[PDB]
Amino acid sequence: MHVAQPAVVLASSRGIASFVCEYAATEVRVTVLRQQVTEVCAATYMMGNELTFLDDSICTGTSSGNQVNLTIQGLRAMDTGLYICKVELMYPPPYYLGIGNGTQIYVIDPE
Amino acid sequence: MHVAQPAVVLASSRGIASFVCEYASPGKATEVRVTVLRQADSQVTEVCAATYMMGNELTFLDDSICTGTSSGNQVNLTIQGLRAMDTGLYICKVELMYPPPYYLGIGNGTQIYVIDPE
Amino acid sequence: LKIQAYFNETADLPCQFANSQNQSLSELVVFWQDQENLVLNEVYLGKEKFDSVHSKYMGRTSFDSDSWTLRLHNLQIKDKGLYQCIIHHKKPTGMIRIHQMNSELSVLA
Amino acid sequence: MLKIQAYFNETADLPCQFANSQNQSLSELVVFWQDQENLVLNEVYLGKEKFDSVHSKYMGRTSFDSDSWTLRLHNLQIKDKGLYQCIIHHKKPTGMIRIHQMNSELSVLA
Repeated sequence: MHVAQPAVVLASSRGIASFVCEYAATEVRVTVLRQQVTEVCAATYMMGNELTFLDDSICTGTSSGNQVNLTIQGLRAMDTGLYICKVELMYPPPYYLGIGNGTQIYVIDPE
Repeated sequence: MHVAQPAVVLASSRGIASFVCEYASPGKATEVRVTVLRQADSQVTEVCAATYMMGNELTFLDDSICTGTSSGNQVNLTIQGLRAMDTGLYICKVELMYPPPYYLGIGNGTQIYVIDPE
Repeated sequence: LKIQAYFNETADLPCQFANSQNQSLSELVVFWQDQENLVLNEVYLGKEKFDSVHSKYMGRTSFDSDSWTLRLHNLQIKDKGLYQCIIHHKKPTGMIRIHQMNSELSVLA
Repeated sequence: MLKIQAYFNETADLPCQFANSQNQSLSELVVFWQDQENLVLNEVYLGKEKFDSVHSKYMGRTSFDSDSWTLRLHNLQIKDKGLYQCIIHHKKPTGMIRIHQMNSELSVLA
């Protein structure tokens, strides 16, 4: 497969960073990593519906073919880092695991 | 004349970015002149510049937006009142004037992300 | 895992899975695919859907819910390849993969 | 009535011949197949597949096709040569009720 996302992005003054992660059949699952390397948030969504991410999570995504707009919230200075956007292609088979090189989110700068 | 500075930097919410530009010093009392540049798409222009002895405060007569101090191999620069559009590759050039010999060294520029006012 | 079968005979592609959190094929989805991301058999939430089964595998496989394996019948001279078993756990939160094992298939002519 | 011949070590299609009229989903239906000896091949309970009551000889060599309701039996043996019947109940809340039962013969050409 092949996941690619924005080269670089800069969160707003309130802590809202939103990039566009796109992959190359209907129930996809984007897992947001972070470079150690740990899990920020994740979800499973149909072809073109709103993502979920539990409910107490810090992400909010929408999607529509090839890509999905993610939006991490409540970010701060220390958060800044390479946020890798992984994309798995679940049911229906065949599987497919594509990983991006991550978009660098620069937030080191609170109010 | 290798000049190297911070990989990338992000100005605070007020527009205060501050990097460390360090060069290979001279083995004899000497006058250095640091000039801070900046590239847009490619239009390269002068932000500010100062001439300072070995280890004293930079006197930016320019009255510009620069306030730096120095002490062997490196000078701490501090550009002020930045905004969203400023954000760019601020190249930090270092010239080693009198006494001879000369020496022109340039950095690959520290990337100052500011695109984010209050 | 490498397993040999003879031409026109059958082959047993194990999944190697070993249910830990004891689950039924209902709250799970199981399929197998080859070196080309094609599909052999699929066991959806308990049933067996062929909606996305490749022609070459259709009508020549069978699930053995017992050993979580999968017999592939009437072997050809093309089946000689690498197959992988996968198992997702369709929770409410969404399907998550929970297992994936590979196997090599040598068809002795 | 409807006999179907299959070769030794090949596969055989035991059809159910059912013909959904009151269009029902395999969920509100229970389907299974059996031989001359009241043995069980494959079962389709309220939608899923239950192997709880499946004989060892049939296990791991059969496969339901909800499309044609049929049931392929793999790696035929010299003993499968027999008569099989497809059944379909209708699990109502009142209780299961039979709604279909068709018979098919199996000749295994060796």
